[PDB]
Amino acid sequence: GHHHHHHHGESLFKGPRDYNPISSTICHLTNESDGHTTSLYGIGFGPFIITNKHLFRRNNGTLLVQSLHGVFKVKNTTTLQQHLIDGRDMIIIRMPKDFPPFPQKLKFREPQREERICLVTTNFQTKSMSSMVSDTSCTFPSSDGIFWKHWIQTKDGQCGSPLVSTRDGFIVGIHSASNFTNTNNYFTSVPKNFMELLTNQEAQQWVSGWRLNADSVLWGGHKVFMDKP
Amino acid sequence: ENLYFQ
Amino acid sequence: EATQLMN
Repeated sequence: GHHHHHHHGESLFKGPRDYNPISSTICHLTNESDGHTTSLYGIGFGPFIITNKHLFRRNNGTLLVQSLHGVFKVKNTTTLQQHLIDGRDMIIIRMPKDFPPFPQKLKFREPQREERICLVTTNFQTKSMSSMVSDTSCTFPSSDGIFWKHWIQTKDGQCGSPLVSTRDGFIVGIHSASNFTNTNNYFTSVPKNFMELLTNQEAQQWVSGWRLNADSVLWGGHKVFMDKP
Repeated sequence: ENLYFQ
Repeated sequence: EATQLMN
């Protein structure tokens, strides 16, 4: 809608960016437990998969993990080591040694007010998984900065997908939720010093068997329900 | 506002 | 088909 004028060459929108290094690390996760099944996405980094804490509403079954290297199944989710991100819908799963690790080239940082972001995903139904990038939205913190607002259309099942800065290609958060009318979307922001956490074992606090115990939670100033209506 | 995990 | 990890 905007016709530019009185510009500098540097004022133009950023040119093509290769999002394949990010999409090639995305995994599709299915936690099947107690008659329920929850599916959403995660981001691989080394031996870790970064995903939504609500994946673990339940923790008493199996975890199917679809990635670039194929499909792997964790027989008992309670054996998985987990690192919780305090007060955010984010958790890090440490995969067992027999799961092929991911590279460690991705960069994560806290989002910046008003910056332009896009949502990146991977299509697994195609024989060969294919990378997907959405149109661009600006972003702002909702409250204390735990959840950030975004205006990218997302379908059910895309939680965990990375929100990426078109400015520097860094991942600034993961998709988490919407209001009841699907008119405002929210992602969970990457916390401060996240790169330190991913690369310094002293900073990690691993537990196993952890789950949520309710159908709604109060994070970042919002009450969030597990299911809509 | 109230939100729901998607 | 899914590779069953060791658990």
